Amino acid sequence: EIPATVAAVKNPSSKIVYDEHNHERYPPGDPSKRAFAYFVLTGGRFVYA
Amino acid sequence: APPLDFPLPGVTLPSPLPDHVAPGKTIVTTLPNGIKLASETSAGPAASIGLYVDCGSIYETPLTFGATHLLERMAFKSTRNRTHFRVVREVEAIGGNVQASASREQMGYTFDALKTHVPEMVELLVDCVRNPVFLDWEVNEQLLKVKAEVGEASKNPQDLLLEAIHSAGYSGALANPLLASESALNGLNGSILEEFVAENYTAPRIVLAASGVEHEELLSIAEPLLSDLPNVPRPEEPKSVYTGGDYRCHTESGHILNGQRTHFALAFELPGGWHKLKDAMVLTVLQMLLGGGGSFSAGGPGKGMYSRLYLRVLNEYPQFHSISAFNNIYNNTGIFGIQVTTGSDFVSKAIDITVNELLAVATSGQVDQVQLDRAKQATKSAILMNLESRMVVSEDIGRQVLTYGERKPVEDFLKAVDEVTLKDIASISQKLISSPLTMASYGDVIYVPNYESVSSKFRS
Amino acid sequence: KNPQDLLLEAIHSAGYSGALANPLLASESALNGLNGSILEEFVAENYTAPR
Amino acid sequence: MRNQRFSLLKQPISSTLNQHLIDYPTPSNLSYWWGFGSLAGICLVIQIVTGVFLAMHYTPHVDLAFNSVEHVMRDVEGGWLLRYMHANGASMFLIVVHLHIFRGLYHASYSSPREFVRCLGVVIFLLMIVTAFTGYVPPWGQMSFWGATVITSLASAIPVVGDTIVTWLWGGFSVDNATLNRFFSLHHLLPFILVGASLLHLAALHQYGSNNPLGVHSEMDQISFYPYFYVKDLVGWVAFAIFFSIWIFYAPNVLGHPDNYIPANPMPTPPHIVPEWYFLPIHAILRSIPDKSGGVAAIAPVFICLLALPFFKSMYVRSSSFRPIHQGIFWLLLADRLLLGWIGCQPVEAPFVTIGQIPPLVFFLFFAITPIPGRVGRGIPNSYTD
Amino acid sequence: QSFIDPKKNWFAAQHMKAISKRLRRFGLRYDDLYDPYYDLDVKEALNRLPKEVVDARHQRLKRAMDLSMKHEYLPEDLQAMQTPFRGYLQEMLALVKREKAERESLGGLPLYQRTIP
Amino acid sequence: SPPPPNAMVYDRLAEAVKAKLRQLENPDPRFLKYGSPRPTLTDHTRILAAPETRVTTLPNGLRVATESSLAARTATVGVWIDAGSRFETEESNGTAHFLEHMIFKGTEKRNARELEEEIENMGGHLNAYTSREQTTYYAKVADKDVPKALDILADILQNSRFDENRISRERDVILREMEEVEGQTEEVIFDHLHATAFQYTPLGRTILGPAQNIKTITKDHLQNYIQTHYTAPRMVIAASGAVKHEDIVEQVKKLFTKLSTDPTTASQLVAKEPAIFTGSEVRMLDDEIPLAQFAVAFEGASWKDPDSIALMVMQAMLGSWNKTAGGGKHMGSELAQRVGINEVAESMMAFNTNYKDTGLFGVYAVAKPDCLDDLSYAIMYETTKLAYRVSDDDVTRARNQLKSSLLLYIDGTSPVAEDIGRQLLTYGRRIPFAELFARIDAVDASTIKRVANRFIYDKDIAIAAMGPIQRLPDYNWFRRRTYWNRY
Ligand SMILES: CCCCCCCCCCCCCCCCCC(=O)OC[C@H](COP(=O)(O)OCCN)OC(=O)CCCCCCCCCCCCCCCCC
Ligand code: HEM
Ligand code: HEM
Ligand SMILES: [Zn+2]
Repeated sequence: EIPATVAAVKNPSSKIVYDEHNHERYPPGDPSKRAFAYFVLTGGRFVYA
Repeated sequence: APPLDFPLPGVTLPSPLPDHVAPGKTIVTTLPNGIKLASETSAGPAASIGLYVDCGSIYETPLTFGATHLLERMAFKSTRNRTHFRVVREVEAIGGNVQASASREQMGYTFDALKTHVPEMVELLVDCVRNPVFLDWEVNEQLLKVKAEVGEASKNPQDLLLEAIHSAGYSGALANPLLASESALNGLNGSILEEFVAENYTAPRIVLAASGVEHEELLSIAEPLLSDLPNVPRPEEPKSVYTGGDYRCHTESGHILNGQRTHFALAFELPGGWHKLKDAMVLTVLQMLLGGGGSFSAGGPGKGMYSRLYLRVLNEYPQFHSISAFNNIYNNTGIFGIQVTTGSDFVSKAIDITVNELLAVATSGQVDQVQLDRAKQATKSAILMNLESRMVVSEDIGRQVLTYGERKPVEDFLKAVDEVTLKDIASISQKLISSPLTMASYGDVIYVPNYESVSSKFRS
Repeated sequence: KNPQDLLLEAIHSAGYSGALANPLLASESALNGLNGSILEEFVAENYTAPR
Repeated sequence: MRNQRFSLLKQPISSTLNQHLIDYPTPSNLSYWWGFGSLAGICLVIQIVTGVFLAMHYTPHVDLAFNSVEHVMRDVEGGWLLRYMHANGASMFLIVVHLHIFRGLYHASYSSPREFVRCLGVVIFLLMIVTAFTGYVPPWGQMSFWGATVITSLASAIPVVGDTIVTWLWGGFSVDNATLNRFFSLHHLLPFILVGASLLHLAALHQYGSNNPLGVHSEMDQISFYPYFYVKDLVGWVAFAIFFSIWIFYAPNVLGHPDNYIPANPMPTPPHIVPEWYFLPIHAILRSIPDKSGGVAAIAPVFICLLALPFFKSMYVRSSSFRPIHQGIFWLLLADRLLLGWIGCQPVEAPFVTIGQIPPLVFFLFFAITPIPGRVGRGIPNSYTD
Repeated sequence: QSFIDPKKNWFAAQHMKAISKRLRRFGLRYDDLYDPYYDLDVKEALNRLPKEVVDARHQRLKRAMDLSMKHEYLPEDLQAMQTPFRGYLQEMLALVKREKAERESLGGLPLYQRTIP
Repeated sequence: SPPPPNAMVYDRLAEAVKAKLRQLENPDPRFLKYGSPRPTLTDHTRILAAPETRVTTLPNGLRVATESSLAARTATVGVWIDAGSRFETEESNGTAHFLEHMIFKGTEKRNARELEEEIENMGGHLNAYTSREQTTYYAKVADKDVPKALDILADILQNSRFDENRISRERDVILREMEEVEGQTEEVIFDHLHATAFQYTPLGRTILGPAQNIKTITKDHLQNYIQTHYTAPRMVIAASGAVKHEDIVEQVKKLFTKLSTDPTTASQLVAKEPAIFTGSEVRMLDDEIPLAQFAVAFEGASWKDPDSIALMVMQAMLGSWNKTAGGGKHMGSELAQRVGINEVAESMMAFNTNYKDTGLFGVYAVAKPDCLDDLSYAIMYETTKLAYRVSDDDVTRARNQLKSSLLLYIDGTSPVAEDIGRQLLTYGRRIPFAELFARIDAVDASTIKRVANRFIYDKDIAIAAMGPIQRLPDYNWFRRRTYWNRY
């Protein structure tokens, strides 16, 4: 039998499964959330200042 | 700005060309000192200017071995009038490519860009060729590079075998290796290269070839720069007499257990070169008739998968890796042979098959009329499709004006192609077979047959 | 560094074709091919009593 | 080499900080029990700054010390904040270091190749205890005077040299102004030695890397320090700041004895003399013996055992996750150590004598037992094999 | 410059005599005092010179340093066979600096940059 | 007393060095007349004259375009189709490449051997190639053989027939060719990059497809593909060389029949199932390989997006580098100078790909496992300085380079026919060189900064690496390095 680690190199499929035991993903197509990240972080930088 | 599906509003369009444009003619001009200027007009918006010299590998005394490879490598670098920085900056500023090449008989410097930069191209190329200053540290860096290159150049068996053939089969001047040797790589410096260039880059050995330039403008630009070179009688060409020999050398013994294949080749010699045009063209037609194959290629069908070699060898003995015929016409001398790759269990059979095939070609009456007609058509079609690019036409003009002194129109070559018949190829092949055998091998040498016994299988 | 033994081995290679043509000072491929089991089997086969 | 510069963070000027803080490789499964070293570093820095600013308003004399402390609290802008931060940050610093020590005991961090780190840690602990005890005196209350008397006169139990060293230590015949000024100078000096020992401790750890909750080889899966453990340290620091400020602002006297607001009076004795809450285990072990020489020389086995743990050389598995019996012994030792702590603050009669004499026996049976699991379990692969 | 020239000015001559005397004492040339750690152009100029010249420079430096350690000076005869102010480094240094300037004019990046200490 | 300047072995060599350096200094004005290294913008209106492209649309929607030059001696005739591996159905994934391979055997009127011997007896040859969005079948022939070649093309496209034995033989040969391609580890890099950037979309798949799918690629599927995706409006016929437009159009109108008249264009099949860029990584660690290889990609423009010219200029101004190039360490751009001066990489090449409604933009270096940190730092630093501090000389040089490249690549009959066909499928019209120029020199520093701040600054990335990549910075390093806190 072929190694599990080599069957994933010569088979560039595009259907990928992550580990959702901790973090869920947004459905594909949805925008990013960079602005909300800056929004959340400024509220603590104020306090530290 | 609008999307690209909608035309820009404020552009001015120069008028087009007619569907029929009468092609121009090659205008060849020689200066009093022997400098030959040639040019031709073209239709595309691009130009191509070359500079070809008669020097080469054969003009190489044993104290200056390996000089041609560096002369190729030190191509466009620090001149007497500008640095290497400025040269690279100029070339990239106008947006042009630049390249240099060296072979066993003639040097080639090329430079192409758009057609509105012709004076800059001419001036820069003439300066980079006529006034080079060889600086020791740049040459040292190039020497390190070529050391690393030659140390690892054993990944091409084809050219190594061809070099072995050309080294064993000859004895005179033409036996030198175009690729250099570690002795040369530890013997070369700036002074040697400067003296070599000073000795061999005279006036009667230089020709300018352009592809898309009016003759008068190019002449006006290149007259003040090249007319000052002194005139000097050209030294007499060296000589080499064909001498049948044999070559063997096993691969590094760390790569034998991998089942490395067996390689070898055969060869013969032609008294004529390029001055006997009919014989050379017949040899070209014969080479296209034999064809060959690679067992792995995926290119065009028209490559000759219904040629003699492919059908009558590979489809009959599948054990082969690769069969192919090759030739290398020189000035006053030619070469022909066959190179084959197969495992270490079919070797002597391969020699028998290839010698049988050569003798089958030799004997009269063995070639069908369809075969000759197909070879003729393929050869002429290949020539005409080759002549499309501007690079090819500039190189052709330069090489032809070096060899014959005048350009020979394509119609003449086509006429000479049509004159080929069965008796002519028969007689020419008879002349091929009437010469001593050259052989060489590579890979697992311990199985290749002897020279004398195989030689006896042929004629005198 | 020893051209004399090199020439002797070259002579015994070219001038002979049978068993006497085998190499004595080995080459790199066999070296990459050798391990404990090969030497063990060689010794087991060829170190017999009558010899 | 890189014949032209790339980054400021790899230049020679910042090479040390970069290599030991930013790009240093750490295991990727470190938990929240690995933040207390940094947290203790911040506690030490807080102590140093607050002390350098208290020592601008304090006068070391027997007539003036009490009134100068009260002057600080009543007449200087924000001085009450400085005094409360100092007097409670000592307690926070001890709490954090105790948690650090018990982390080290759990996942067996003293074993090879990390015994130099353990030995330097023990030395640091001694310096900490000396500094805190010397600095509890300068306010010059009742407990300051009588604690100094008891503890520093416990050094005449030694044979012939005893009275001489006690009298040389006290600078005279009793605890008076000379002892006060002496202790003030020692208190201002020791924390810089503490800083130096901490830096040496960190270098000794960085020359082999840290352990992990598994106790296995960890060179195949590592991540850098920034930004992956910087943010975890940040979480820890903010929680610690909330806790510290709950102490400072809404209950600043719960962790002290009321008797230190009475100026020192050498004639009357308090009815119940004890030191701070973080010396009570040692104090209970010390009074557990009905003999001066034995009582004083029973502290020495404590430090000898703590300093000789690393040199048993048969145990092969580090983390207590795969060691049930040693894990149970760890929890039972923790309970017994808390019991010593509670006993150290009680009057000496029944039924506290027996309960003060047995827990020392357990506290020493811990350091006696552990090699026996080492041996009995070195041969475990041969019995349970499949 | 005019007054820097020895043959006109009359101090300048005294300055030249003093410097030549001080250099002849230890048997080294004025171009030895340059340092590859100062400029990094001296590094390139010495990296382009032939090997024999750099080797002679190293031997002269070692000789002078041994003399200075021992607190003594070369004998009078070897002080007569001396010749300071016979350069081997100025033209190459000018070439390297001129190439540096010409590269600075046309954009580009420097070929070697000093480390931040 | 001191030795004369020729009496010692080092004095002589010093004197020789000084003599050569004097030989090097004083230049000749007559060689410095026309050249100058400082770039300037030129006016190329005197040479852009070209023969006119004549486009004809038959009443079937089909398009015929030519470029008639009656002086040549050879001609190129081909068919460009608006189809590819993108428009498949997740079950027939490799069908396009399989169909391309098997198209050259059928044609029940003509068995394979007779057809191949015709074309070899004719003197010309025909090739093919497929991609995710454009398939091609074209032939090179001589002037007298154009009607014969066009007849062959029409027959092979319209009357193809498939047989089971040929299917099995093709199946095995394509398994062999799949096993052949996994050894150059660059198309592997780009297949994994295309499969990670566009996961769960059509553009994420591969042209060759699975083996577990080539197992069951039986004939009816090929017939369905032909009858479904080779429709008259979606096809283009192009020709160059010695031809005439009227002759070709009348022969085509007489010959091209029996084509399925499906009223379906590419607009509907791309309007649904769009191409969304996600942003992720794939790390393939081997560590028995001597060299590491990786690519990092932003998102790009489309064909009709008015910013593709700006992206091309940006790619030109982030040019390539290789260890055998003659440029060396004086190579115009900035990333090339860093990579070449510090010997950090083997080779690198800025790339730029356009699709309808999406694209890509990246770097793709090759290096030893010892230099990856410096390489990645230089890459990201220059990529973002693009959006911060672009200069005038760089933009002028990039514009000149792009003009020269785009014209020098159009050389010969086959490149011209390919140009006409692909520009009639992507744009719907062939843009004359004058409009290419007038659009190119209208991209100055301000537009470079604007497009860079639209595409590069603070956006997600996709990475793919292979080899000894244990020393390659993690995702967060790359992601944070796409903006600067200094400004
Ligand atoms: C309160 C009064 C205290 C007075 C002192 C009391 C001391 C009691 C200590 C009892 C514990 C026993 C100590 C024995 C030390 C040496 C034992 C040992 O095993 O050393 C050997 C070992 C390497 O030898 P090895 O390779 O194992 O043998 C080869 C055989 N072919 O060596 C090693 O593995 C190297 C380990 C080095 C780490 C330990 C270094 C000493 C501890 C550092 C603390 C000192 C720092 C103080 C700083 C301030 C100084 C004032
Ligand atoms: C001022 C006092 C102390 C400071 C500043 C300090 C600081 C640190 C730091 C920063 C680390 C590494 C980071 C971490 O693992 O959390 C560490 C590790 C360690 N410390 Fe301390 N510590 C102190 C006291 C002690 C004491 C008293 C002991 C033991 C009696 C000790 C034993 C250890 C051990 C065993 C480690 C090993 C860490 C590991 O196993 O990964 N430390 N210390
Ligand atoms: C340079 C470092 C330090 C200086 C200058 C300093 C200064 C002082 C001063 C002046 C006092 C008397 C003021 C008062 O008691 O209210 C004091 C008390 C005290 N110090 Fe420090 N200190 C330093 C570090 C430390 C450290 C590191 C610790 C503990 C680890 C510590 C523990 C104490 C304690 C417990 C008190 C008792 C205060 C009370 O209980 O009321 N000090 N310090
Ligand atoms: Zn294919």
